Amino acid sequence: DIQMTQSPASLSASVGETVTITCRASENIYSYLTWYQQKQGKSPQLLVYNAKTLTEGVPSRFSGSGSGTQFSLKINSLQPEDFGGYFCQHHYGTPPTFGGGTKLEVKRADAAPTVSIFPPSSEQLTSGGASVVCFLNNFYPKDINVKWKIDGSERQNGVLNSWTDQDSKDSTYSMSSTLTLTKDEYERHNSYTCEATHKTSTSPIVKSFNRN
Amino acid sequence: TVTYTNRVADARLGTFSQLLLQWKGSIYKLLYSEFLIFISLYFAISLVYRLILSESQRLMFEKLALYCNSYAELAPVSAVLGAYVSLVVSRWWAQYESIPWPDRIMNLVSCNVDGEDEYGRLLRRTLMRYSNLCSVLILRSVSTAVYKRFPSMEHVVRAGLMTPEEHKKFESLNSPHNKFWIPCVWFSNLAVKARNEGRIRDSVLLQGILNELNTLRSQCGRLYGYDWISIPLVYTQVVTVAVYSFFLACLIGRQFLDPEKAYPGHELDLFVPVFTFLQFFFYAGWLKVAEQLINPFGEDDDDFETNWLIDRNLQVSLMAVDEMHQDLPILEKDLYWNEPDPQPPYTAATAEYKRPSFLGSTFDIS
Amino acid sequence: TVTYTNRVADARLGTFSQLLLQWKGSIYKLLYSEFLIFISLYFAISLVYRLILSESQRLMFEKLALYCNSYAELAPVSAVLGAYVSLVVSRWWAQYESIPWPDRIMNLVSCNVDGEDEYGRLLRRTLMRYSNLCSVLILRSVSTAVYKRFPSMEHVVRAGLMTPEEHKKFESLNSPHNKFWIPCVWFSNLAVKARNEGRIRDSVLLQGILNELNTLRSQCGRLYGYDWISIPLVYTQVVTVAVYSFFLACLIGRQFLDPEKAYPGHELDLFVPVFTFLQFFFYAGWLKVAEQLINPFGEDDDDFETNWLIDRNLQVSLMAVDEMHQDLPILEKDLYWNEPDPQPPYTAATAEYKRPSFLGSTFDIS
Amino acid sequence: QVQLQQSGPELVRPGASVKMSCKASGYTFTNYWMHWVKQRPGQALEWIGMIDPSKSETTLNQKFRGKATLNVDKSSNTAYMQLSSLTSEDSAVYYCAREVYYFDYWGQGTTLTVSSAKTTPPSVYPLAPNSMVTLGCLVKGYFPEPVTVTWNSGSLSSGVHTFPAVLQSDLYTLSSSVTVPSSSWPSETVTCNVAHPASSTKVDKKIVPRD
Ligand SMILES: [Ca+2]
Ligand SMILES: [Ca+2]
Ligand SMILES: [Ca+2]
Ligand SMILES: [Cl-]
Ligand SMILES: [Cl-]
Ligand SMILES: [Cl-]
Ligand SMILES: [Cl-]
Ligand SMILES: [Cl-]
Ligand SMILES: [Cl-]
Ligand SMILES: [K+]
Ligand SMILES: [K+]
Repeated sequence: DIQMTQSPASLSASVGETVTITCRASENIYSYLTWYQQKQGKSPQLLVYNAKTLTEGVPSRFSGSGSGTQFSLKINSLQPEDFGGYFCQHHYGTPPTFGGGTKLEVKRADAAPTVSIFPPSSEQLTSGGASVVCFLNNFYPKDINVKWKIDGSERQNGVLNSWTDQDSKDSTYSMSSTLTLTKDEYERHNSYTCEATHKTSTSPIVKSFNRN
Repeated sequence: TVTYTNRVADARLGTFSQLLLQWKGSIYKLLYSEFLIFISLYFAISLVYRLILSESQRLMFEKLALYCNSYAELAPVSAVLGAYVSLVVSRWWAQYESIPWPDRIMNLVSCNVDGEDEYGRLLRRTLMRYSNLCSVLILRSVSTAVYKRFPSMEHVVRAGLMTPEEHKKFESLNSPHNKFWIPCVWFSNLAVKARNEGRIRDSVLLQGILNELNTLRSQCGRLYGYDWISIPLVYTQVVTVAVYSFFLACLIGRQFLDPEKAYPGHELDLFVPVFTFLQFFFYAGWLKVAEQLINPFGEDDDDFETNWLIDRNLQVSLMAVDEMHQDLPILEKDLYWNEPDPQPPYTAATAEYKRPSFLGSTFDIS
Repeated sequence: TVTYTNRVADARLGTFSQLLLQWKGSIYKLLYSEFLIFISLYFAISLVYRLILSESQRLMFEKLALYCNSYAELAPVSAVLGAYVSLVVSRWWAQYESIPWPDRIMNLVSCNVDGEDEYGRLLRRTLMRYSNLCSVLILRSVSTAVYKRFPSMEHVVRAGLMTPEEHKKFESLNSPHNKFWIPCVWFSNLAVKARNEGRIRDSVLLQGILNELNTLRSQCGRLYGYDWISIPLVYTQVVTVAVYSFFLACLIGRQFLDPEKAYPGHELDLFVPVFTFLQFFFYAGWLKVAEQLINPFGEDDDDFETNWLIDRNLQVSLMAVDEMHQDLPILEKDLYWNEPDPQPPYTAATAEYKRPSFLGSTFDIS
Repeated sequence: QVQLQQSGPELVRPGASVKMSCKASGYTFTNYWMHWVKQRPGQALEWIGMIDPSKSETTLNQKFRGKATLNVDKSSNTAYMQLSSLTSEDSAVYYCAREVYYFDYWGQGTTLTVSSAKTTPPSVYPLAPNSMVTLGCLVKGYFPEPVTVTWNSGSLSSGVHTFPAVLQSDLYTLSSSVTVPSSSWPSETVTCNVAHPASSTKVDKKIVPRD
């Protein structure tokens, strides 16, 4: 098999900039390389084929180069559309292995998480379960750490997290942590705090609520 | 005509076995009637021996079968058959390559007969038609498939291969021989007249067109020759006598004799002579190869598709000298304009076929 | 395609024996599956006879094996096989020599289409591409190796063998038949247009280029003919029936019968029919020769390397009419300028090959 | 125009088998080789195999030898792929692409999910508590994907974050937040609408302020 090694795993830049993705072949593949653009959820689209030739719709700002084992895609004068997924594929033989991919994200100014903790709903408590939700919306960078403390003691068992894709409007990220307990264990305690650590500040932005 | 070229592209497990299940132009279709007659005569004799003959008559039949069986020898049949069938196959392919194609004249007439006006168009179209007419005339003389489509010279006219004036001129020329050569003369005269009218620049270009015409005439002559000069009748009769002598011997010699009498060679009674019937398909089918190709312009499954050739040539001929006269696509720079050593791509399935250049046996491969 | 030419350059001790150890395009690779099926059917029958059949059934099998064995006769198989394989081998080489090479047109276009300007360059490059296109179009029609690389006319365009305008002009010409002949017409028209623009001096030089084109067209026609006109199916079936009839007989006839019963010819039981298996490789391998070469444009190991030819021709073609147009090395006096009878040197290893001139058989060697 | 229309999403239990389609239109079906690509989140695109529409010659990837099967229907211009002995890892997005020295046209995709969980309706729980107050809905214990969450039947769109569902004991759970000015709430009634086509469930839970 021919191994396709793509780099960087993800590049962050702002509109107007010029980036360069790189695919390297395990062995000589002449000019048999294609570049695809894939936006989350949609099916990939052909950008460059035969290592240099641009396809129909592709705008002049896209250009490919290389041959043998070293190839590179270059997107000069970025645009809002140009943000998303990018991968390569060799076309010399079978199987035509694909590259690892590259996530092209927008770069902006750092931002703090708007923490909002919510207590278990009454409809859920009567159902026999209790779930404490904690949102952390519109921040940057993507990096973040959420910790739960039930009555001061740290809580790690029962927590389920979920992050979002960089927002296409404000270029910020978001995540939501959910601590789930049994209606029995939930009413045996008072305070449910949700501590959040970020690069926007040294002190964790904590938001809690008390059963009192 | 019965093209299986794509089936036998690779030498796989059942490349040839698969072909035993095909009927069109097959050994079964050509041997059907003959095989049945053989089958019948055999089992008829077999029942007469088993159920009719007396103990004393059976002893004579057994002695007669031993006599006949000693003369069913293929080695002389293989000799004469192989040679005869080789001769037939030789003429078979020679006759195919003698079917004239317009393409070489077509290329010259299309580019060297000047004029983008109705006359230049009529001139080029009429020149090609004189070629196609020289062919259609000879094809309907040698091919029964074509003749049954153009049984009379009126069919040729009504089909649009000859104009009624041409037919009038045709009749006006009094000759007792086949006039297939007439259009070939008209062409040379019309090509010269075209040159005198300034539609053909030089004589170099005119002679070049006249040469390709003469070549087409030689093609028609070859077709006439193979149709006229049959393979000598005596040779054909010899090979059928030899083949039939063998099957005559087998009819009696290959009978299953009494197992009890313990004749050397006849220890087992199978009632059905499997291998003798397999020998019949072999030799009767081998004779059918010659039987079918001795006249490749007939109506056999594997006989040439002469009527389709006529249609294709008509369409392509006129199209190349009319719609394509001095009509080219837009000249562009090729995709490899600045690439001295192009590396055309390969599909996923064909990349194994991108090989390094073969330099010669003497060079060290390093 | 599987070239061993350098190995068999000299007739030494193991010139041919060495080739028995090669797998690529070998008899083993082509016979593998068939041989295993034969092996199996044989030893399967062998065990049924040794372990299953009763004393009475064994006597019938022995009588059946003597019957089958008397019909495993190679002489008729050798006759039809030899003839058939000879026909296949004949067509095989004819098809190779029918692969068009640009070199002859390449030489004329490179030197006789004037102009060291971009148009002269575009003119020469476009002329060659019309030739290579005439070829690629026919090759992808007859070669499965090529077709799988150019399955659609879009592949031809994207590969740089045809421009999108040419493809537009291609589609514009309405014809139900294979258009491989189109580029060949464009060429003649473009060659004439080039002559009218003053890029080709005489008509003598123009007709010379048109002739080499027509030759290339005749090459493409030969390829079409061999692809269209398969060897008659009945003939192919005959030789497979004959071969299989033999191996059917061997399957039972060549069984090792009871040594105790002392049948004449069956005094020794070796369990494995060494010579019968060696006969299988002989005849089944001999049939595989025809099986592989009956379509030399397939994907067999020994089938022609048509895709490499396309690549080589593309590179060399354009290079000779572009970078090499009126481009020569510096004329120098040759090393033998003042030497009327040059004596070119020999390496140490090749001095034995410096021979005196052969004057004729009649002259006394003194 | 070239268009590759694949079958809908599928849901099967481990060990079973599935057969998805891909209907091509706008080009000569038999003149282009059809490929199949597997797309799993976090991993690179895997090439499953290809098929020659003309002769139905298949060429699979050694890694998918016993898992995938290819065939076509020249009459209907559709290609098929069959996956056997399905496991949890055979869950992914499957594409069909056309080859012309490159993959220039892909299908929308067929999402395959393998689990032993039956269709379950979603339980919509409201989430209620300085200039802009943040609210939300909690959709827990449903299956299978997906669910449509809108605020006020779609009218309230801006300022909403519907987080990707997660798997919690063979059942999906997701959150959805919305931020509106404190002046508009509880002044303006706000209610989230959860649509679960898999069970034809349409629940609307108005988030009433805490009592
Ligand atoms: Ca005939
Ligand atoms: Ca030698
Ligand atoms: Ca072959
Ligand atoms: Cl004999
Ligand atoms: Cl003549
Ligand atoms: Cl018999
Ligand atoms: Cl013999
Ligand atoms: Cl020709
Ligand atoms: Cl033996
Ligand atoms: K076979
Ligand atoms: K030897």
